[PDB]
Amino acid sequence: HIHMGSKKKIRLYQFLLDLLRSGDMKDSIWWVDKDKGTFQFSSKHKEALAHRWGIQKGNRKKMTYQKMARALRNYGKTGEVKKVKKKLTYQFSGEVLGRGGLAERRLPPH
Repeated sequence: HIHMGSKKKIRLYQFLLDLLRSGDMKDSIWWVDKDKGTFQFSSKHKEALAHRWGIQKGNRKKMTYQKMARALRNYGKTGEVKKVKKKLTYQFSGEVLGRGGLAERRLPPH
């Protein structure tokens, strides 16, 4: 939405870290712990956050909490975003906390 001067690529882990730092109010995702880098997802707003991204992507395809969770969990083996024993809590690695932006790299479908 809204025509842009240049094209950009983002993907799921980038969006949730960017969400807080965007200048929008941190209602859907908030910080647990500034040094640990645990972030807490708000229980009420899980569908709304996923729906906003889904309608940002387009009319045709839905995106929902499960669909996001299956994709989000899959980062854990690489270790960029790590799960906690509380499902709605993840913590983020040094590289993702340190640097934010855009990149293009190939990946298989989920």
